[PDB]
Amino acid sequence: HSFEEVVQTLASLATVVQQQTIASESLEQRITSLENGLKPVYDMAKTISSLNRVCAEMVAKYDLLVMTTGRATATAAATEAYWAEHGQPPPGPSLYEES
Amino acid sequence: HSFEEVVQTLASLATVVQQQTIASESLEQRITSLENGLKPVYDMAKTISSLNRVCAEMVAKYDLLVMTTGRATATAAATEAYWAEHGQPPPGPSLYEESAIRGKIESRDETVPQSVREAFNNLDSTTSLTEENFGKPDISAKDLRNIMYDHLPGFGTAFHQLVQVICKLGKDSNSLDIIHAEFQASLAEGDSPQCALIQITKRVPIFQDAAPPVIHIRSRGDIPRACQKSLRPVPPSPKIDRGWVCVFQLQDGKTLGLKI
Amino acid sequence: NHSFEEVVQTLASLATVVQQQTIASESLEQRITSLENGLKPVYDMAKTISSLNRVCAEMVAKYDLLV
Amino acid sequence: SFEEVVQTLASLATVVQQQTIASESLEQRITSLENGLKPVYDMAKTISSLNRVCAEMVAKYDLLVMTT
Amino acid sequence: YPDARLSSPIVLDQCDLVTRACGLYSSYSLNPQLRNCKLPKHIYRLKYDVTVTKFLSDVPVATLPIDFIVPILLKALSGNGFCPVEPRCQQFLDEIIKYTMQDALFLKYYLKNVGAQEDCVDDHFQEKILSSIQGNEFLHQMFFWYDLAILTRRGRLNRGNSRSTWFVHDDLIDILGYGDYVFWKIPISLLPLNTQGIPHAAMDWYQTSVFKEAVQGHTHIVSVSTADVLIMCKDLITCRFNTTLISKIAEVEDPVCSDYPNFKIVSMLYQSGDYLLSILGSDGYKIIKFLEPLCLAKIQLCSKYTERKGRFLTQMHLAVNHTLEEITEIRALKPSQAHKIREFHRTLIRLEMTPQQLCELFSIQKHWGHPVLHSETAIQKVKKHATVLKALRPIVIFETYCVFKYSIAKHYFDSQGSWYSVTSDRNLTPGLNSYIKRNQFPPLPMIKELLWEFYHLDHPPLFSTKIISDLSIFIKDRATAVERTCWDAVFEPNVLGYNPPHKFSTKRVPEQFLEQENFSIENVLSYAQKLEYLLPQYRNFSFSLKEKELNVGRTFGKLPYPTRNVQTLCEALLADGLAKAFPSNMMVVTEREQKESLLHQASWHHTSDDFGEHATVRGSSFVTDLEKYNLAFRYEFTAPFIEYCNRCYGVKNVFNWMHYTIPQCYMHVSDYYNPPHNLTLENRNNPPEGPSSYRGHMGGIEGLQQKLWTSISCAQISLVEIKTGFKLRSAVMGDNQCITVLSVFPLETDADEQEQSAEDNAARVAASLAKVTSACGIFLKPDETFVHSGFIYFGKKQYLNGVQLPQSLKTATRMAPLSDAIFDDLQGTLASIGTAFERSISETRHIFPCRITAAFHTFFSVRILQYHHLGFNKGFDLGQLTLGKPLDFGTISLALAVPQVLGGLSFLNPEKCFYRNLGDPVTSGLFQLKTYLRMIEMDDLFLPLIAKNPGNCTAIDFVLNPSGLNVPGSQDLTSFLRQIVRRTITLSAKNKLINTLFHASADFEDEMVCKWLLSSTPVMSRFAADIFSRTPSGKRLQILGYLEGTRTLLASKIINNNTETPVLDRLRKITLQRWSLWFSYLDHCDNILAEALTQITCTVDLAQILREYSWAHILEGRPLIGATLPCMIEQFKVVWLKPYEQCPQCSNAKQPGGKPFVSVAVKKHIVSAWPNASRISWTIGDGIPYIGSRTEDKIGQPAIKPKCPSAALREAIELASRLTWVTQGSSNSDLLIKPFLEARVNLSVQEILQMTPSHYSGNIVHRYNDQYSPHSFMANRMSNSATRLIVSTNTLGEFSDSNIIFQNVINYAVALFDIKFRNTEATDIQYNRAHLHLTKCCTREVPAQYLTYTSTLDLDLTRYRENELIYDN
Ligand SMILES: [Zn+2]
Repeated sequence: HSFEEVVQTLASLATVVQQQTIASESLEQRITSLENGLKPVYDMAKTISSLNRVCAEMVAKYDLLVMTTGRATATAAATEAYWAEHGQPPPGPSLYEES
Repeated sequence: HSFEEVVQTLASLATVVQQQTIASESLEQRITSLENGLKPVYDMAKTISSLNRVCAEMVAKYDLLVMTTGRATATAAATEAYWAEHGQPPPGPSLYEESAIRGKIESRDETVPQSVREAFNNLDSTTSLTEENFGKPDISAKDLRNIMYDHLPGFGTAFHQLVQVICKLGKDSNSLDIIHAEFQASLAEGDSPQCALIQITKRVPIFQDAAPPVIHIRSRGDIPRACQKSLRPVPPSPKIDRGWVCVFQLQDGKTLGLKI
Repeated sequence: NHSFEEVVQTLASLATVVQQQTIASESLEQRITSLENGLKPVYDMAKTISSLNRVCAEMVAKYDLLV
Repeated sequence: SFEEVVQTLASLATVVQQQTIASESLEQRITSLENGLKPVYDMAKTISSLNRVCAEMVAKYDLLVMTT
Repeated sequence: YPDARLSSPIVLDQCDLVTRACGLYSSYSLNPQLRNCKLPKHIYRLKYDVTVTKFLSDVPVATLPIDFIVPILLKALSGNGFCPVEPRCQQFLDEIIKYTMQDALFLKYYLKNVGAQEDCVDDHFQEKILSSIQGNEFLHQMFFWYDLAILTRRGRLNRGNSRSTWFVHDDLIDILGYGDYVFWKIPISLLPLNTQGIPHAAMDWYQTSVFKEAVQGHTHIVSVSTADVLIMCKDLITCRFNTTLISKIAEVEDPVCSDYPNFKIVSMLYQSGDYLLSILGSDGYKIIKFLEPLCLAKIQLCSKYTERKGRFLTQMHLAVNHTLEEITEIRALKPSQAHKIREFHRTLIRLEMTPQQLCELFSIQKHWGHPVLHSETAIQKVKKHATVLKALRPIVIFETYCVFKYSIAKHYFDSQGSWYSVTSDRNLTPGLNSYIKRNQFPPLPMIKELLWEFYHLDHPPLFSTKIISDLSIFIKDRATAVERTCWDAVFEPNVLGYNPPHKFSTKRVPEQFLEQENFSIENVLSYAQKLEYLLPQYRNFSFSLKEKELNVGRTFGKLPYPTRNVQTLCEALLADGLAKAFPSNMMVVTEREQKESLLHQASWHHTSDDFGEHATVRGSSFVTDLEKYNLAFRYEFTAPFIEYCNRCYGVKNVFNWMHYTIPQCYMHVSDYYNPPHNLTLENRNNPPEGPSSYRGHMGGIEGLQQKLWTSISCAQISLVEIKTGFKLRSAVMGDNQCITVLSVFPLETDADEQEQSAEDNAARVAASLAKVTSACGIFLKPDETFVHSGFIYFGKKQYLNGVQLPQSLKTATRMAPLSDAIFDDLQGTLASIGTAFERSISETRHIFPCRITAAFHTFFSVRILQYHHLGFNKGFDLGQLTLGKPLDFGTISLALAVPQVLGGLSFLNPEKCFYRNLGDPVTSGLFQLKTYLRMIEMDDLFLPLIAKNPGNCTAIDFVLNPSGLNVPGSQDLTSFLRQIVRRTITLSAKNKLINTLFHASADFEDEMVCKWLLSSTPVMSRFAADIFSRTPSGKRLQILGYLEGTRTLLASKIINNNTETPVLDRLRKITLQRWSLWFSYLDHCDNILAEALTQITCTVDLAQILREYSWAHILEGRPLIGATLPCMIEQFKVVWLKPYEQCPQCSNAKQPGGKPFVSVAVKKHIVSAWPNASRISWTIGDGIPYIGSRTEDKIGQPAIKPKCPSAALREAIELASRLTWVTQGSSNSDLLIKPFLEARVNLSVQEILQMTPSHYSGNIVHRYNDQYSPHSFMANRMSNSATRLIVSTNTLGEFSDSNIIFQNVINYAVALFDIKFRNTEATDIQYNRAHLHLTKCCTREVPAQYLTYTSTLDLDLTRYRENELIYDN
């Protein structure tokens, strides 16, 4: 029965060694996940505040804006709409303002 | 022999089990380090809502701005260059800021187009509006004179001279609004225009103890016919509020006045 | 005497292995619970960031054919 | 003696098998963290794009309005 | 066929040619081409006219404008000379006065019989009225001008013969009329003289030295005008006579004080205005235009004075002074003239009148005439501020768009469920997604930070390109614009200088709609969606000058036919789909409104039903002008709104047709006699622009897209309400918008500073609104926008602190013998006069002046039509060719007393003095005729006066006229026109869709369906009429009727191509037959009915017997129900109790069952009174004007709520509901719905039965009586006394179901109480309460009966598988 006991002990040692290798690999994977996960967090967290601030200042400066009309919006919109479907330019003669 | 081998195998198994325990402790330490380090990610979740609000609002505003502005817009340099060709605002809408164009209006050095100037002036003329002075009329000397004239029957009457004197004194003292308000109130009360003018003379503090003006004439032809019956000798100390309305100086030195 | 000592040592080794297995199972359950807690908010934040990103991209693309 | 040895060996084998099964299950559960971590990577790569597009919008804003 | 009234703008451009053919000089036109253009074929032969040559053989070559001479002719012309008209209009004057005096009769007798009368009785009433009528200033001038109008119409009719020339010589003036033109010869001494020695009229065209050698030794001068100034002068004289007579008569009723201004002040105003016009020319209307604002300002000062209440009058005075100063500096007035010219506004300012008198004086505005319009200044006015560069603020536009979307969403949420399933990302609306999750709409107070999120909402196409149910909108007898290919063909080809290469074939709508081979709504959607309005041949947009107005010049646009169809389609879609989220008509008077409801609605900071009580609400208001917005709209502001309107429907490029094609057009005024300047054949395709043309029209056009602009204005007002925390109400009517601000006060603030705070709040709201509107590109006028506290004027009604002000000269002064009523039909003229009298008596508080005027004009119209008819030859007599003997006064007097329902010509029913909607037009007419015959000792004619002879009427007019009689004298000319239109359609119907609707067997199918609809037991005509309109027969009938004037009948080439016989001969024959029908008597009556109607002594029985005998062929033996109703005048009797008195009727022990009655009591609370409380019409009370006696029980809820339905779906649902409800005693109903339903929808029976509500009511007759409200009754009295009375009807007990219209009882009681005490002191009234006791002679118990049907249609309506208002897939 000595041979059977030796074989069983060797098999048990091999199984526990395999379990040790599996645990070490899992630990290495966890360490790698820890290292990779939080590396970009600081940069994006820092940029969040800057992007919020620039959006806020753009909103604030939107109010102090004045627009002057011109005699080309209607013809341009009509030309774009006529090009959107059956994309041939509108028939002649030319419209009011062409540019 | 067999017992020694069994003891050695048991010792080896115990050592490997201890190594397994050490590895498990290391794995648990790594897991708890990950859990501890993941906390800031959880904590920074609340900052996204304000960012979303602001970004969505800005996107909506500028999307509407580009929707309402045609494909032909021309950049700022394009408008500045095209302003060098007469006034001629460029075709297609253009964008400014209120402060920039306002400061550019006075600086008459780059020939801002006229039409832009009148458009901006018309737009900005409505800023200075409040609950007061919204529809408040303006009053001058001539307008008040005509308004008072239209209420007095007849022509050439001394009441016209009184109206002229009141208008001149109000123009000098800058008190026309008070006079007009009091006149309107007296008329709305139910008094005649003559009574209203008498109340204006009596009530307004400026007219209290004032020397009547002197008008130089040469004979009876200058004064209207309706005033012929209201000539009296000038007292040593005439009073404008006592009924005396004006004093006429004759070419030979005679002084006469009119009383109501 | 030797047989009793060997039996006691084997029983102690089995008990230690059982305790280690229980500790590993507890750690696994804790990790699963932490993952369950953390799965949702990051997903929602990613969805929001993607939505705002595409909306801003299309708005800037609309602005692009103006200059 | 022999029966006790056989019983102890059988118990050790069963405990070893249970430990291996538990370790395999734990490793299988651990190997699922990539799916959880992937959205974090996506957020990291999209935040830069959002910042870039916002900067482009801000830069394009100055090209239209003349300002001071 | 010339018309008798003004219907065109006054333009004198063509006269420049006429004076060129006679060797004269006159510079009317500003176009130099007319100076040197070839004369037409006509108006050139005047060289060979002997009469014209003799007329102008002693006058200077130089002439004078007609602008300065109209006031001279209005005074220097009177009837004393010789006129070619043989029967003079003044010859039959005594009979007119006799007929008028016969109405201080029975009218008064009717009032006394009813029980109204008047406490103060004066013997001197006939002679005073006679002297007032005889002693009128404008009496003979009116007759003379009517003679002139008759002569000029007769001359204008021919305009191609030798009979077109007429001559009149009256003392100082000579008039020569020739073919649309009039020459006036007047003395020179009458003209005012300029300080340089020349007339004021001659300084516009001639220099001082030039107009001194042309006159030399001459004493008379000649002016030339068209035959339209004469009609204007005739209308002016008629209006002046009417108002003077009304004002004079009003003094007889109430000597102490009347509601009309005066008859002497108005004369001075007329003289001052005439002098001002004669001095200043046509440029002097800028001062006449100030009569209305000055009157409004004077009315504003008739209440408690406030420091800013007098700003209106001051600003108006400043404006009129500046205008008078500006237009007189160039003119060289004498020092004496410069003093007299300032008498119009000087008189207007110094007026001391009650608010009622000023409100009445407000109406006299167009009594001086209208200016002369030019095609140059009219377009210069619109060009100057329609191409103006603007500055805009994007933030205000964004906020307005967000409020627009919010309002649409709120309206959708409020009705038919909740929300609309937003198909948008929830992360882009952080704060609105929670509300959708909880399915609750956000409250108003907290909508300030989530406004921008509304930009991100998305939804399906809520509305549908459907739900049009009227083809009359696509054929409306209007005119369109010619195509771009032939745009200069509308100009006369002699002033142009060349013959246009292209000539159009048609210009009217009705003859173009019938030729539209490919019609249908989807065709129009396809045409608009493909941008087909941008084609080179669809860009004309001509202009047209506006009608009678005092402005310098106003115009409306005309588009080619397909673009007009697109515009009409868009208006129809926006009318009911959109524009319902923004209610325009919101007339509210805060004074006569309940405190609790007002406080609940006025709580801005939420807690509508939870806020603390005891908080009075005081409201202020201000008025803005919405018309001026039209030209101030730009694409950069309206683009998002138009795009959202497109997206809410299934359309793509439909709602932005206008802004895409208007700038591409060439703007010009399409007037015949002046083309645009410098137009030759070479520059025809690319014409140049000048003083009357331009290219880049960037703004809007009035009338086009009005609904969208109103919605945008409402959105702006809502934005203002959101910005500042006040409660705002908006109302829009015509060119006016009224904004009301509600303040809410915490009490303990008396009434002195409360009104000041309310006015300040209104002022700050106005300032904020002005800022917002200016930021949007539209500028308000701070010097023309005014703030009021209790005086609100709007559209048709004006109130002063809750007291209504009379306005009756608007309609009473428009009465005239002559009106355009299709071939001068007498019935149309009499009906117009009657309805004008009814509308006038609806306002004010006097009764006799308006009726006296109507009685005066009726006989005059009868005589004019009898002797001078334009449709017949000259010298004809309609009263001799019919009777065979001369027609006397008695015949007219007897014929004018029979009501039109029974076949007479009486339209002035005295019962209209109490209420305007009669329960039965037959019983009331019988009662009126019986009373009139009872007044005179000639009562033995009632029987041989109403029997008459039934006519041959088919079963198609009984459905059209349910409550009517089958007599040939009570019919109008509608059937004639309908038959003519049907024949015209049959001859030419290449529309390819009308042809399917109008097939060969249309008429016979209509006859069968109408026969089946009246084949029940008992027969009910009202139900048949109500159900007939939803069938294709109703669609055909509504398409058939589009003829409205007697100019399309004769001048239309499509109608007159039928050959056969001319329409004029048929018109003459039918006119002669109709005239023979009246005035004949004892010739169209039978004897069987007369003997069958003996000893009835009951009006209801008489009416029922008359209805039964008539329509005998239609109803063989089946009874008729639900048409006969009693006359309430004959139903109740008054006792007029006094405080310490008992009713004798109620004091007779009430033995058998009791004495039912209605009680009326007078309140004592006054609330407000302006100017005093002497008259009840000047005061108000607690309020209420009743609520309702539980109305009725409503049952039925649809099993499934449909989505946005189609046009035919609702009609099918109502068909199913009515057919199910009317018949319930049989199971055959399912067999009756199917034939009707199969022609409207693709759905089958038993699938719509769950859609229709389970309606179930009682009697069914009462439901069709008042519950369905075929015509809501209202009343003909001002809503002032009704607020100071308590009406109790519960004392009726068992309610005499009942045969009583309870709505009319309140009106009868209130009107009787008002008429009884209208000229007496309030404290001198000796009567406390009134009892209205019913008589047991005209009250019956109506049983509950249902309708039964034996047969079924058995018609194949499946053939209607086409588009339009018929079956849809
Ligand atoms: Zn009684």
